[PDB]
Amino acid sequence: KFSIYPPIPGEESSLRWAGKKFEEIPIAHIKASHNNTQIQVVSASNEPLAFASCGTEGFRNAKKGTGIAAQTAGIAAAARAKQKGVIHIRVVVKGLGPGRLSAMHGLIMGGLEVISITDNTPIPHNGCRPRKARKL
Amino acid sequence: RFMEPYIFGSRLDHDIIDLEQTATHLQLALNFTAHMAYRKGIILFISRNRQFSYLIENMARDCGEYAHTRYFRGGMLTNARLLFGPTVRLPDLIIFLHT
Amino acid sequence: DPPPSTLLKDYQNVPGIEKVDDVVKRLLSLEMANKKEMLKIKQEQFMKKIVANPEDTRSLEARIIALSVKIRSYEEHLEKHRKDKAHKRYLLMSIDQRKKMLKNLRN
Amino acid sequence: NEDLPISMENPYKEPLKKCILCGKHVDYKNVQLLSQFVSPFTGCIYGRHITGLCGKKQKEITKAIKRAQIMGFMPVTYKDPAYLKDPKVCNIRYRE
Amino acid sequence: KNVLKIRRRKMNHHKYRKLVKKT
Amino acid sequence: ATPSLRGRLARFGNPRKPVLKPNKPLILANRVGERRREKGEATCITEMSVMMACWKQNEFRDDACRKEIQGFLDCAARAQEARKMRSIQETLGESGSLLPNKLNKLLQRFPNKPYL
Amino acid sequence: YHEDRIRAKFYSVYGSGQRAFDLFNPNFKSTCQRFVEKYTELQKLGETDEEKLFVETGKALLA
Amino acid sequence: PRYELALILKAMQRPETAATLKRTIEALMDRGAIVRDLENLGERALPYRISAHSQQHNRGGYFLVDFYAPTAAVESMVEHLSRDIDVIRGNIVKHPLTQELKECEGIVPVPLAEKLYSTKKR
Amino acid sequence: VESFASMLRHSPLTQMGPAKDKLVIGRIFHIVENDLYIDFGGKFHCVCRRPEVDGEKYQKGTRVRLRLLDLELTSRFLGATTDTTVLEANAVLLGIQ
Amino acid sequence: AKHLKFIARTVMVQEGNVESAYRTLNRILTMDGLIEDIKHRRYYEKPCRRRQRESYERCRRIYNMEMARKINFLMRKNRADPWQGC
Amino acid sequence: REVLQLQEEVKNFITRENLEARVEAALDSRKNYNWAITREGLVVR
RNA sequence: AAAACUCCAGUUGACACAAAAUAGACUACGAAAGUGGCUUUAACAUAUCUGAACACACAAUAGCUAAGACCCAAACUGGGAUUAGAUACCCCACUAUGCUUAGCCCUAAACCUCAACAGUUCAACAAAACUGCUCGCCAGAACACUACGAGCCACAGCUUAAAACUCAAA
Ligand SMILES: [Mg+2]
Ligand SMILES: [Mg+2]
Ligand SMILES: [Mg+2]
Ligand SMILES: [Mg+2]
Ligand SMILES: [Mg+2]
Ligand SMILES: [Mg+2]
Ligand SMILES: [Mg+2]
Ligand SMILES: [Mg+2]
Ligand SMILES: [Mg+2]
Ligand SMILES: [Mg+2]
Ligand SMILES: [Mg+2]
Ligand SMILES: [Zn+2]
Repeated sequence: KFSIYPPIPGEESSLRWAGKKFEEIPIAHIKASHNNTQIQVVSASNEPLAFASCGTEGFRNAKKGTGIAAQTAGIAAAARAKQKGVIHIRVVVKGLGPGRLSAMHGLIMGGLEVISITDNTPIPHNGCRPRKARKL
Repeated sequence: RFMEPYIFGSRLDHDIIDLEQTATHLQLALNFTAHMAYRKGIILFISRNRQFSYLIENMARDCGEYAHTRYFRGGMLTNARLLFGPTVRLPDLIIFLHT
Repeated sequence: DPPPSTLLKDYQNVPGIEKVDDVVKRLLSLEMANKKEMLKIKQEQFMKKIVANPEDTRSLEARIIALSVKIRSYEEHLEKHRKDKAHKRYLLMSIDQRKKMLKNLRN
Repeated sequence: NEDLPISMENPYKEPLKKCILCGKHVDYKNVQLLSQFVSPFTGCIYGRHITGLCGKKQKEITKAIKRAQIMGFMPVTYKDPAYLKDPKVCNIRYRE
Repeated sequence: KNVLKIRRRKMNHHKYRKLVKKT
Repeated sequence: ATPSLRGRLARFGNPRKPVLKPNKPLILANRVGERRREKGEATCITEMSVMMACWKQNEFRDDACRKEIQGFLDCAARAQEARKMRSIQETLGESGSLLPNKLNKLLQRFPNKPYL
Repeated sequence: YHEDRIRAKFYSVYGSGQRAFDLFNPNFKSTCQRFVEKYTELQKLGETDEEKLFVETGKALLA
Repeated sequence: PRYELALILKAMQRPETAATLKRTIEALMDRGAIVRDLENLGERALPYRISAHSQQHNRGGYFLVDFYAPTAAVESMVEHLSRDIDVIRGNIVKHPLTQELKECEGIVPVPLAEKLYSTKKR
Repeated sequence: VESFASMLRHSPLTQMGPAKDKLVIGRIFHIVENDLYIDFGGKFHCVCRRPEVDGEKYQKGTRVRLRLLDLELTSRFLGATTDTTVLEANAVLLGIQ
Repeated sequence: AKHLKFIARTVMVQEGNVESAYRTLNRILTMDGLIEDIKHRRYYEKPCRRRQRESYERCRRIYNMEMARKINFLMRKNRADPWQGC
Repeated sequence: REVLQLQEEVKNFITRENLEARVEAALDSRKNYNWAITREGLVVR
């Protein structure tokens, strides 16, 4: 038993967490860029609870794009959520850039419980053509 | 390629040798060997199958002849003069059980 | 140019078609079917007109007719599609082939 | 005379393997079948090694899928979650 | 193979271009 | 099934563009490659981080955060142990795949023959 | 050989025999071999052609 | 040639839908068609949201229309469809049943592609 | 007097045909703890191994029953001018006798 | 964007393991081929270069698979020297 | 044969008189094309 | 890391004349250049072969003219870094240009550096070795994708293409 695949918005899945449906549970948007990760927390109706990033917490510069920084950011986000009453979170990932799992970890530490992880990293089906290949 | 005249055919991709042909060849080869033996000639059995090394050695022992079923060093025949003394009698015939 | 309401090269020999429904007739007409059927019809007509033995297509004459038809088709296509260069190329080569055939015939 | 062999049409040859989908007819209207050869998570079309199809068949499937995606019969960035409880044709790890 | 025969040619071409630009 | 190389390489026979243009000749050799490991690892960072945070929160003392520091130390020790264990293991006897040397030996025993 | 087809047919019908094949001793007779022999006995002069012949052979075996 | 019109309507009660159907068919007829059969494929939830012209939709009825028509009319038909309000989209594909399947013998096993390199000791 | 062709015709290896899934009998002639060297007639030997079920019964000389999965085990690889044989048959143990 | 929001490439978690779920997700991505694409779509890989890369890949696959097959064939032949002495 | 088949078909084609009713019928009914293949070569709905 | 941006960033809606994941472990179509989002229409010369460097029709990208579109990319240019210097490599910005329509230009490592058709089973590297037949081309290096002449919607161009001087090599 237990499916990997999520419960659809169509009815009726016999699941709740804190007496709430899957769609009702808030989303924590993690934007893992290559040199900073920003972690928003939002309700099901799209009301923002708590923004927090590696810039907002202390760090500046390349030290934004470490895992530790990401973790810290996540923790901060969790803390902010806690005041407003959240507990369980869906997680949504954007991009790659070390602070991606780290953010999640931070969130967990902060006390929020991870319910699901979905990465909507924008993979353009050939859209804009990116920067020229630099000399490393 | 160079065993196609001696092959009969192939039964489900498994090749079968012409037994008549083998017999014909055998009659020659064995006869030759016998002749060599008669003429006080050194016969040398050779192999590298391992499975049959012991057997070959035994065979060599039983007859007046010899064997070399082990790793063939570089120049047991071409360099003989050095690997043994200067006055060696090389094999006057050789037999491979496994070429 | 053959009329649009004419039957196909396929559904011509068959018997009952002469006294059949109108919709059915329309369905089995050049007007509905694609340009290739029309081309075929044209070829047939040409054969009827000119060649001594229709139902051959191995003799030079028949081949020439076909070539001519193809050329015509190409020309029609190139009325529009004036940037289509492949078709132009096809036309040009095909005309030369036709010319060659004609020469051979003459010889 | 008699007992020599006779050249003969290759017996014990088991008839060649089938696509699974060989006699079948694939339409963009049929989402089910098409859905079956898409990854549930990404909505990406499975390869040939994964799907296990003849080349013609595979091509037919892929074109059909594409048609569905444009003509609005099928989803694109995922495989429809109503069609997960169906026969698994494809050979795939993830989950273990 | 080498890229040694090409290089000379390239150089020559460049020089020619320069000359053209000048004059 | 291995992907075919039927009409792929630019050869005298083909009426095609080459599908592949390989810089090494596709003739599988009598060796297999050497094995690999490790990277910019940085073990036990999470453990470190919590301790650091605790320190920041307090004055800067051991006495306040003695239960986190100890944990961190333990983690470090474990990591150290694990490295040793790893060393003992994958160079001596791999559980699953073979050691490369053994594989090489095997290959040598039944080597590939293009040279006819 | 001409019996090969027959053997193949037998295999298709009746799975590779539960009777174990020897290979060590010469003149071993497998079930397939027996069937083939029966067929030979029947045709020539069975005269009923393939499927019918096969059926007849089967019947004989059963008896 | 035979054709299919993959019609995707609303989602707007029966009578309206019927009217729309009547309209579309009429247009086709005018263009020069012989419509053959009608195949309603339910009102299913649309696999993505699909933007008109002027409203964006989530639910939508599906209909297929089998029809013979002249080659020139198709573009016109398409244009008409584009113009018409209550169609979410109307793509027109030539009928699958036109193409008879070639009878497959099946996948054949491809061997090792051989004699790619010369006999050299290297 | 016999020919060769005739002999071939009425010999067990030709009587059977293809070796794929054919319950055959054959003796074991050599032993190294786990593995069992089994002769089943034919060109090569094969090896299977001692099962848990009556391991102390499979001794040198005894008869065993093989499933037989081909007679020779060969294959040609990327750069090979000839397929590389193993000199073994590949045949799975059913049991004894 | 115009699709439904929580179906594509989501992974549900059981009893708050989380890390495991993440790993699974990663694996899935790898299988699909998305991560690689993302890595490559960071910069524009010019057509010729792309083609070259593809060629390299396909050749590698051909080689590697063959090697694997060979290994499989030859794993039968690790036992012990059965004839030993000699 | 083909012609005959066509003729047979034709009586059931929608014309301007036999239209509204046909439409209504279509609306009422539902054909479905969603057959879904198994691992072996077999169809299921 | 400076600089840049804070009219910024994230979630959510609404949202293209740009570009077309996966399928593609397939190897197709075209004469080559080239061509993998979807639909419809039209549509892929030649029942011998070879054959224009006096023809005609094509010919990536870049480039020219004229008018449109302009997300993203980006020569040039500007700013920041780096360095003894940096007219580069790294960063950021932005333009011609890439796109559309109508004309030009006519070159590529235009290379699968392996001519067309018919047929067969060793210098060395590379993609084994050859027959028949045809056309094209080549005959020391460099001078020289030069000079002069000629033709070209090309005027800094393209195509064709020398000689001297030199050297015992390349
Ligand atoms: Mg190379
Ligand atoms: Mg010619
Ligand atoms: Mg020319
Ligand atoms: Mg611009
Ligand atoms: Mg820009
Ligand atoms: Mg465009
Ligand atoms: Mg151009
Ligand atoms: Mg030219
Ligand atoms: Mg090219
Ligand atoms: Mg060349
Ligand atoms: Mg030529
Ligand atoms: Zn098939």
